[PDB]
Amino acid sequence: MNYARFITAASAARNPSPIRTMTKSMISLAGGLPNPNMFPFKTAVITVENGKTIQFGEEMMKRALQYSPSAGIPELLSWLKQLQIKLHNPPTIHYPPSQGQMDLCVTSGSQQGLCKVFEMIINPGDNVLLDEPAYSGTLQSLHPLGCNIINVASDESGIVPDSLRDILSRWKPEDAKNPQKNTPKFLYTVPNGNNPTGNSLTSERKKEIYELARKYDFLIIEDDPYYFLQFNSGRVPTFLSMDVDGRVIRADSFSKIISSGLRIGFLTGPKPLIERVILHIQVSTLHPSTFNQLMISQLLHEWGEEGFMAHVDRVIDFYSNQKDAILAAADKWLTGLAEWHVPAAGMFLWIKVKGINDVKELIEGVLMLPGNAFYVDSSAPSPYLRASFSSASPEQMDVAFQVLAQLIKESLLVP
Amino acid sequence: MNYARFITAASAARNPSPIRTMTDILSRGPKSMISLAGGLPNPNMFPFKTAVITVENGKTIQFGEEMMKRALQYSPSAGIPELLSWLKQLQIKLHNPPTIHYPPSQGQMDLCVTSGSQQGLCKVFEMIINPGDNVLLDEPAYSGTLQSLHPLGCNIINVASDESGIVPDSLRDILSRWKPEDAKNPQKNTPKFLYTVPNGNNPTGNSLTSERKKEIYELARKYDFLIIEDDPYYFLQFNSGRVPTFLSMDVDGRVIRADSFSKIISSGLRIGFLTGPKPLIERVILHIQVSTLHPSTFNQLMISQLLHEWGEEGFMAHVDRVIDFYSNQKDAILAAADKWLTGLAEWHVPAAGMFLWIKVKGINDVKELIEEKAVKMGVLMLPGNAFYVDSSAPSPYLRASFSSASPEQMDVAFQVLAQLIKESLLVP
Ligand SMILES: Cc1ncc(COP(=O)(O)O)c(CNc2cc3cc(Oc4ccccc4)ccc3n3c(=O)[nH]nc23)c1O
Ligand SMILES: Cc1ncc(COP(=O)(O)O)c(CNc2cc3cc(Oc4ccccc4)ccc3n3c(=O)[nH]nc23)c1O
Repeated sequence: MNYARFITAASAARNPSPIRTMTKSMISLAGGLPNPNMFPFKTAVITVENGKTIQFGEEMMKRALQYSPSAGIPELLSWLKQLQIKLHNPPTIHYPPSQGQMDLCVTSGSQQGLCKVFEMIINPGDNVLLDEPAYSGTLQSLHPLGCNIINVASDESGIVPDSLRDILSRWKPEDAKNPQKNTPKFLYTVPNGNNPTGNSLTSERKKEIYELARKYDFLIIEDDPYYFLQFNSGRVPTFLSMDVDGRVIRADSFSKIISSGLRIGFLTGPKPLIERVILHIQVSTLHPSTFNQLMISQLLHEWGEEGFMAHVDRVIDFYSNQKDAILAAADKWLTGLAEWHVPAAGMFLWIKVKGINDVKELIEGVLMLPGNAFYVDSSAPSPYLRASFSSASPEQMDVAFQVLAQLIKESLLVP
Repeated sequence: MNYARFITAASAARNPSPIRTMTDILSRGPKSMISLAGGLPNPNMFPFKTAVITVENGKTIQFGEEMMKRALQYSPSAGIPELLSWLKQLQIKLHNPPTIHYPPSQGQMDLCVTSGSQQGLCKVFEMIINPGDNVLLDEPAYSGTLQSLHPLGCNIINVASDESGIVPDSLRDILSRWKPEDAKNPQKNTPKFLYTVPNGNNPTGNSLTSERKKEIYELARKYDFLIIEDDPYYFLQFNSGRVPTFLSMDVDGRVIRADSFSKIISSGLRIGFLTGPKPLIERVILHIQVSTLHPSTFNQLMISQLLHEWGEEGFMAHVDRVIDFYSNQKDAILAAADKWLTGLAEWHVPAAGMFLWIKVKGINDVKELIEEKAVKMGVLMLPGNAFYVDSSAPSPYLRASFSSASPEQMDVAFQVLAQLIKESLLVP
């Protein structure tokens, strides 16, 4: 892999900090670390689910309130590496560092990793592959970068490989080696329960997508926050699991399973590219909150893999009942007025109103919002709406979908 | 003031999220933010339930059932409302900026919480710099800013400095290469901004005077350039009565000020704040929204509750306690420097912060002496090379930190320094 074609001139330029470096009877007058005996917070005790207790003693608190490495605290990084191995067993583990060895870093949410990755790759006028409708957060990130977003057709089983084949045919495999031909830099995808569709990719489709990424030499950006929210029996193999070449950048998030407000996520990918990301982070946020990482690592030490897997299962059990409750309310009132696909993962139900052309007109909420937001051209009319089942009660859903049905009936009465 | 002549095309392009949010107030009792769409994860799934944090010189902080659910959930990009209002009021009592009641487009004073003051600085640099732009700075400077500016392909023009910081006549001599009218002509390429650490500059420990700041501001109007006031050691000034800040004298709305809690409350919590004109602060909030989304909700609530219970009085008492320690540390480092380094080096007394900047009298390059000979001997310090744009050039200076070493750790270490200096002077 020639990683040089995926790193910008600005990203390449980045150098490591001269004081990082530096970091047993040493006298340190090097590092400008503030004195922790001056910090006002002294000890902490956080209660868990249930009777379980996390404790930050005198010294643990001093560590928590102080600076820490850019990539994350060592104990968190080692625990996460082991999880990635048991879940995905990537081919890249023992590869030489320059050949794309598997590396990890803790980010201030999964959004930070995605952002630094997009900024490392995109030069104004570069072609990027994506599937509409997409997560508004990535569209909002890509827009200022002045790149060309080429939409790939999708259905109930996510990205359609033949659409990607048809698109890619505008270039020749040999063109990737020629810089001035301008072949796609990457393909971005949410493989499980895409925001806003709730649709998931299959094993066969992923295999086919990977085969095209080798052929036309482009990276795969696996944004998988709903990986631990798959409804059906046995999780689908990830792009990272089949990454023989070291062309996959995977983003994981604790936001849907542990806490969204703590701002803790992780990026997995080849060492050359992960390095560039750590060097940018080193000049932005310096590192993710020491306190917030120690909170998760102490919880993880208490739970272990079993305790963590048992917790994911309790979260899946909650979202599965919510999904069933939104589907029942949808069946009761929307039948004859709308069409929808059963969500494979996540927290969203994507509704297509049968008659109407623009649904933004109809709403004029709570759990619903219009399709417009999930497109590059948000000014175009959309008959779709996104309903969230993460918080509404089964009876809150019934009441709301009953209001939807009447509004739909009103618009259909007028020519 | 045309703010647009300073920003990049990418910065302008940024839009707010289509998914609308806000703090409740109309419901239950405890206010927390809600999403008007909305895909907020269920907080009844989060494993952390309640929290109790002890405070030395304050009441014990407590996060109950509902407060914890708020803390573990998403929050606004600019910061939690209670922290933003408290910080705005502090900026008013400390700096009383002229820009407070100005129209928003005229550079009205605005604030935002960042994930450390480094994040604010970063987003600000990225907002302004286009490859080939001229920027004003004083060497030696904070390595973090140099490491930030280097990939941006901008031309760093060094301004001469002394014990009283930036020398206004050097800045006058530099600026003379253009005419005041040139700022209005895009193709003339006049400086976009001047970056400065006004109190206890990293690595010098030198501080700017009131008279010098006034003179610097007068030049920024004349040649129309912003002032980036990176002030983390503002609350670590060793002499009686703090010097007025650039923000305090900002009649035009040309000042972007960065503040940090790292040296006074906690560095590991990653909480800082940016103060400046609403048009430029918006651009910064909009970039943050696509990077980290917002600063940790938990970490903000912790500071907000401490600051609120303390009051400004409580806060000031704590900064006075902090300053007291570093001042004693500064005296110890100066004594150890007097004892061993006299005859071998020269230094200025630090006005603020945690660093002592030593110039070795004889030697030209302090690098192998500090990275090889000194580590072998068990003493850690930094060579001057790191604090320059051209880090490959030899440096006779070294930076010593007095933030943690004991008075006897200082004595032992400076005794090792003297022997190493004496060794190099023996060889021609
Ligand atoms: C596919 C995908 N990739 C990456 C990320 C980033 O995840 P991290 O790992 O960084 O946490 C997400 C998070 N998604 C949403 C966040 C969200 C946040 C909100 O609150 C704020 C607060 C401040 C600024 C903006 C939004 C209000 C509504 C929100 N929302 C929604 O309605 N659908 N999906 C979301 C994602 O879905
Ligand atoms: C003038 C000025 N302006 C803004 C900021 C940013 O302040 P905030 O973003 O925290 O508000 C600073 C921070 N200074 C230092 C940080 C520092 C951090 C370290 O720990 C890490 C950890 C991870 C990555 C990099 C460094 C190890 C040594 C460090 N160090 C040193 O030795 N001198 N000054 C520092 C500053 O001096």
